Amino acid sequence: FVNEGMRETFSKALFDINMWQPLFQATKTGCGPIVLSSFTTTTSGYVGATAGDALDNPVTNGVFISTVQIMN
Amino acid sequence: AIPTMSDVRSFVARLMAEGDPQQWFPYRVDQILYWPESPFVPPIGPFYAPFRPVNFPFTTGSYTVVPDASRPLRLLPQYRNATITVQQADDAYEDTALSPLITTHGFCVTGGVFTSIYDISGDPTAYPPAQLVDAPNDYFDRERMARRDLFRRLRAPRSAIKDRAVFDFLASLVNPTTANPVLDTSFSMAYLGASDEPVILADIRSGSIPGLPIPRRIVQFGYDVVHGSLLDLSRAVPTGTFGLVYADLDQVDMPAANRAAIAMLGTALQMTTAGGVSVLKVNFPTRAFWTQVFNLYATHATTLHLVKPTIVNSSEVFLVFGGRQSNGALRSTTALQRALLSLYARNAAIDRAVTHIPFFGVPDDGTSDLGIDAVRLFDPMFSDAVANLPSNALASLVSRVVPSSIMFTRVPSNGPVSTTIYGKRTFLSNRRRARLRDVPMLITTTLVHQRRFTTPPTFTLFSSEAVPVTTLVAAGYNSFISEQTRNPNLAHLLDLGTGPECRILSLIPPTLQVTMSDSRPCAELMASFDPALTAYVQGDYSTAAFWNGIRCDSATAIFTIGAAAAAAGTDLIAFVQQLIPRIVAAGGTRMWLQLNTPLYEVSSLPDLIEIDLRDHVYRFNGGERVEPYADPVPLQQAIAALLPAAALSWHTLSPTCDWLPYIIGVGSPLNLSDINTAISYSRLTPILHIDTTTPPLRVNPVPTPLNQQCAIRITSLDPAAVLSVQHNGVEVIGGTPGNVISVAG
Amino acid sequence: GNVQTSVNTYNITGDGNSFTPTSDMTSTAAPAIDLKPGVLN
Amino acid sequence: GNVQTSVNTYNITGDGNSFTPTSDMTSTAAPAIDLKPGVLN
Ligand SMILES: *C(=O)CCCCCCCCCCCCC
Ligand SMILES: *C(=O)CCCCCCCCCCCCC
Repeated sequence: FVNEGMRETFSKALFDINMWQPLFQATKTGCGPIVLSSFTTTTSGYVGATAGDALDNPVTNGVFISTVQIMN
Repeated sequence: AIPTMSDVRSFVARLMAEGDPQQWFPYRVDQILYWPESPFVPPIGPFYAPFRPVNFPFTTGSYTVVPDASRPLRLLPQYRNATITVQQADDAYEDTALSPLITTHGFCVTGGVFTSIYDISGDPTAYPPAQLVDAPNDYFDRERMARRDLFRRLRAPRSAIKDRAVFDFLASLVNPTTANPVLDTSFSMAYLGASDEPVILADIRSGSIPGLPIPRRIVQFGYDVVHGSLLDLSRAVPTGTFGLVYADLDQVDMPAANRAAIAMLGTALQMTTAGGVSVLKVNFPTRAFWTQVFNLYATHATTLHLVKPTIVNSSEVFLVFGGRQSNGALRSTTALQRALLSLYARNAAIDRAVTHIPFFGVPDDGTSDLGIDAVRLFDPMFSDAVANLPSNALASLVSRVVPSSIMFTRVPSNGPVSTTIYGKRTFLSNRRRARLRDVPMLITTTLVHQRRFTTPPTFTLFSSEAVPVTTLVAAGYNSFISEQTRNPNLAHLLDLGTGPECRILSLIPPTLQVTMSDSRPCAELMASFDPALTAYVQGDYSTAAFWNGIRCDSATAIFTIGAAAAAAGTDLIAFVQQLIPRIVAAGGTRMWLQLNTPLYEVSSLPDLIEIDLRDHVYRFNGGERVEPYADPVPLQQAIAALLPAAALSWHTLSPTCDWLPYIIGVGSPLNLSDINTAISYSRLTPILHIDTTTPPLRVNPVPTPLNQQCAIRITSLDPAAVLSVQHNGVEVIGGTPGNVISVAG
Repeated sequence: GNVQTSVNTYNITGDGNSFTPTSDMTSTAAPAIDLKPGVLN
Repeated sequence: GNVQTSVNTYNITGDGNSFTPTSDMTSTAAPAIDLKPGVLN
């Protein structure tokens, strides 16, 4: 799960990169602006640290990032 | 200029195709918004408003029209920054790739023959006819035969070569004197087997083949002679003798086939005039027939040579008998064992090589190793900085066929404009692609620039011309370095002067950690490869500086070492004199350097390499490039003085042509006659393989002369070892102290 | 400083630019982004 | 390492486990949780 604040970071990190947009095109590197909404998803279920406690966090259409994504 | 219905329709078609209606300039009913920052200058009245979109992507300038490419133009691949993830860069390809792609084969071999004489009566050593290298098991098999046959047809068309080949040799056994004539002028000749009459017949009567005199008369035979009686060499013949009784009949399921041959030779070695020359052709020289032959006709003739003219991959060898005199003594010698052994040693090489090729008339799948895989896009919008499919498929494709060709075409259909982008996916790409951790992008500018229609794609496993003698040699090391680097304990390896674009990444197990280096910048986005496994260092190794902080247990200076001595304008011996010690310090256990020294002979090639003797230097293509060389002996001792404990050894393109899965494996034609050139070009530039990890040899003669007993000493602590010295890719001396089988003497 | 034109919304040598620090807005980007284990999650 | 069975979804001596560090995932729980006055509220 990608709790509210943890999106602040990855957004604040990507925000500081998007800033350099004019230099990415100029030098043909990069690959377009990096939206954090490209690494996440909209699954829904119970989200906790263990079956026991995850049972008390029914989240619907929350925004989670899969492992292989947490990689990119 | 003059739109034609076909064309208008191809535009009205492109317009209908689902797309994105341009949105920069909104539509009005009484005004055309024109970009202020645009060439167009508004007329006057109230019809043109100077509206400026928030971000128009177009800049100005024009384009000079270029004529339609007459043939599919290949496109070198230069990479971009962003890289697609293997997963995404896969389906992207699999969403627009031409999978079951039908492809033509063409012809992989077009050259002459690679003939190889062998004197059996020559060798003075007796070799038990019972223990020769008997026909290899696999030989007769659905899988092996299938290939032996496939290779056969992959040869652009054969007796004209073979037959002539045997006569090129037979011309050397001709004795003109009266004392004991052999093929003396006007000698009668018998010939069996014809399709009209053999094309060689015209030549023998023409005296065309230099060295061989014009025979009086030629009497044809065989199963379809069409000019002589039809005889069956198995049984008896009702004809008279001949000076030369050239027999070329086929034997073809092995024992009766041996009987067939043993019988045929028996009557062919019968039709020859006393003191003549019978030239039978065995199909399967089995150590089963080699006992029957050396037993029945152990007397019949005086000399005997095997003349295997390798036109295609087959084991049929030619045997010629000296003087058809009753009291001869044709004993099986060690020559035979070697000759026979070299033959097979090559069919394993030629077969293993051909495995990489698909069977004719089979739709291209992903299975075939040499399969040609493409990607046809329709009006593809290759865009920089965007992972749009059209530009996403371009990635995979080039990644799936890097060391290859990559040819892009654009045929204009009266509908859209398709643009296939094939390439010969070989095993040299599978090795490279595997090492890739990600699939990098390609600067689509070059593709976006084209805008001209080329010819339709072809999809052909092989190109049309035989590769340059130089490549036959290069692809002779890409197989050698491949087999050396395949060794486990090798660990971390570096390449002093890899190409601008690491060409060694294909010749290394996807797990070994290598670090290619070159003065020029690397052509492939070094980022796509896992840093831990692949490293890249810029700048030359010729300069002392470069060697700070670069430690690899093994270095390989192939294709560079020669250019560095020339570039640094220094002496070849003196150059490696400073490089070898650096590799020692760099922490190197092994070394491989494509040094160019005349170890076999100081003789040169007319067009490939000139050996200027006033100044130790070469001239690859006389001028194209000049690089200094060393001598076998001086350079040998100079390196032995550098690394005293290290064991040296010269590996060179071996006549077995086992390297073949690198020429026929990548899809390139060749000349079976050039193999000889390259095995002679490889001798001009061996690969001095050093190994500090073991004790070096000790040869008592030093400049060892042929036919002199020499003392060699391998210092191995354990007596329980098996000595097996092999020369030419064929073992010649093998056996624990007690017993040692030697075919080299 | 050669004129560009669209690559970026501003020309450098463009008309009426103006270097002028203000004690009010200390220039910035984002360096102290928190990523430590407990704080990133 | 004696077999347990259900207490926890994994046996230690269980079939095909595998110790294998990857420079990619530096093992870490949550130590730097922020609690200082201003930052906790
Ligand atoms: C044209 O390039 C002439 C040089 C003028 C600007 C070059 C760089 C120096 C000024 C920097 C402007 C951007 C932020 C410092
Ligand atoms: C049975 O308990 C035999 C001992 C095997 C594991 C004991 C503890 C050592 C290994 C630790 C595993 C859990 C994290 C270290």
